[PDB]
Amino acid sequence: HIQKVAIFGGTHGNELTGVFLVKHWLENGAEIQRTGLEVKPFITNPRAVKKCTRYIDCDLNRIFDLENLGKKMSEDLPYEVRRAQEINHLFGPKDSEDSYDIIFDLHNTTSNMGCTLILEDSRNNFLIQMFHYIKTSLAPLPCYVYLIEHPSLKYATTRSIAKYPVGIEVGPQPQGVLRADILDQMRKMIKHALDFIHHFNEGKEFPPCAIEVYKIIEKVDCPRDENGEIAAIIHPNLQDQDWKPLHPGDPMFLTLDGKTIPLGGDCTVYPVFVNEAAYYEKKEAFAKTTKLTLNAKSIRC
Amino acid sequence: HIQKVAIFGGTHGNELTGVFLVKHWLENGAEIQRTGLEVKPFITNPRAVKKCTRYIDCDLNRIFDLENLGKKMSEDLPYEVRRAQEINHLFGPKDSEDSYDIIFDLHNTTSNMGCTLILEDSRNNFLIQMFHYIKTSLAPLPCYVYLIEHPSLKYATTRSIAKYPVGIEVGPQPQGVLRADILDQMRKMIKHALDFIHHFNEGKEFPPCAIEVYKIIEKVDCPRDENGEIAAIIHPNLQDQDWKPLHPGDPMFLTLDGKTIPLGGDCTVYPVFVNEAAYYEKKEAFAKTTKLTLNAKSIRC
Ligand SMILES: CP(=O)(O)N[C@@H](CC(=O)O)C(=O)O
Ligand SMILES: CP(=O)(O)N[C@@H](CC(=O)O)C(=O)O
Ligand SMILES: [Zn+2]
Ligand SMILES: [Zn+2]
Repeated sequence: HIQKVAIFGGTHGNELTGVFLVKHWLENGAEIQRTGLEVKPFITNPRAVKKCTRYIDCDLNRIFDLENLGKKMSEDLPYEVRRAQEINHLFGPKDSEDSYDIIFDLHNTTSNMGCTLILEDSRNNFLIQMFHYIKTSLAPLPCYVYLIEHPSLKYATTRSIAKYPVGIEVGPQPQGVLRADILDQMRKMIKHALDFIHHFNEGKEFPPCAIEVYKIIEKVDCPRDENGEIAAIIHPNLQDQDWKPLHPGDPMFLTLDGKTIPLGGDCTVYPVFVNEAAYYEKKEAFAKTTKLTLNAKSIRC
Repeated sequence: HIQKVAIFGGTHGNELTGVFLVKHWLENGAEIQRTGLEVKPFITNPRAVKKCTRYIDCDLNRIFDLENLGKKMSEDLPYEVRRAQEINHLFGPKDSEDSYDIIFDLHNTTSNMGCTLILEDSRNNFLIQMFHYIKTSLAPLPCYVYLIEHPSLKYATTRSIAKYPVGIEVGPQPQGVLRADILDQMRKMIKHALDFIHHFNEGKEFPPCAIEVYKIIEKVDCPRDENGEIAAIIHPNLQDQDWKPLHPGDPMFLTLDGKTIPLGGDCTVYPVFVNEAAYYEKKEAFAKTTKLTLNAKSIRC
């Protein structure tokens, strides 16, 4: 019932856990094969990987949409646009029924997020169930679900080609660096994800379940100069405390002088992607989330 | 007696602690001024800083030597070569008596080295004394001295222009990221360094002293493919254990299949710059050092 599965690595070329795993699995997929399940590992941005850079012309993971995927194939096209098409053709088309069933996009963050799963749809019982299985399997190792469903802030990811897109994000890891513990953590996330798909194709019935997710609400920039240069930094107490609750009282930023700037607003939030290297460019110091619980109905077949 | 002092930041454009401190100090040097001491903060690689990249055409901190500094000023010269000259003219010439007395070059590492001082000369009583002062001042906060003196492996640093070159290195920090705790640690290293120069120019007498240093002996690459691609990774037990002793028995690398590769050789070593992002390009997984004690004679002004 689920037949076509891919694992993407190297969507960003300087996030090496995915690149390294995939390169190995292309030479020996044993670890990712399951009986009755054919899984294809793939390097999405081979050129950014070669320059150990994040992208060449633009962020690949933001352009899998109509505006871009419908463009006439040319050679004056940004590399990543030319490439998003090549990928849509191989694992899609997006929104077609010939699309791959499931795509896992592998990712790293400099933030201290631990094992993270990214959910694009708050009503996909199938994914919710997958995520619950992985969570439960990993325990007591924590695992967190970032829900990026938003009327305007949902971006068009590489993995959104599939009917079931899955983001796998593990941190903290500096860009351009290959840590062993981070690699082990990612592997295990995948083992349990594939294990769940097998169990499902073997007709196992899953009761209802609830999981905690963190829902995007707003992205915060750091204080800036009169000239638009960085004017404070992530307060020591906020640094590395991804996922933990931050109340309106508490410290957010720190100047050199160094006055503390506190949260404000009227409600507790849960920060994610705190001090992510790649978001300095995007003017995002961190993202605010509300914690909530989602339910899945049972599923089978 | 010491008059001309500089602080370099942004030698590598993606190491932001230095860039940030310097940019601020150019607008208000109060923190780095001392009575009778005029100290100049400077951005060494302004262009790499703008691209938040490490270098543009080549590593700036390896070319302050005759081969490069004697090249005819042209415009077909790598940016960094063109720039090393501009810098030699402003704070040197290297090997002249008009050179600045002291240059501090600020740096960041993805390795877990904490506060680090880099010594280019094992006989410079003046530096040894400085370093001893900083070490003892910082305590119990650790501080380590990396001695790069070698017949062939001493590289020609930006700071080597001065009579007294000083490398200030603080980790771990991902590239392109501004951590607050790392910034505090660097500031304090500088406060105590300037404090020591003041004390010296005020005629304070310093008795003899001993300090421990870690001396470069050999740089190690990671195991490679038949095609020269990375084949193992820093073993979990070696990761993050910069400075601590590694015996010939102990694990060094780890393959994807779980196979451990151990140290070998015949003597204990002390690894430094373990899993430094910037040394993937240079084929250096980490550097082996022998621990040594150095002595300074007393000094006065
Ligand atoms: C810090 P990252 O590059 O792993 N973040 C992705 C988020 C994702 O994978 O959905 C992005 O910027 O598009
Ligand atoms: C990790 P880094 O690039 O700050 N290390 C310096 C070391 C130094 O300052 O001597 C270098 O590669 O030249
Ligand atoms: Zn990413
Ligand atoms: Zn550096």
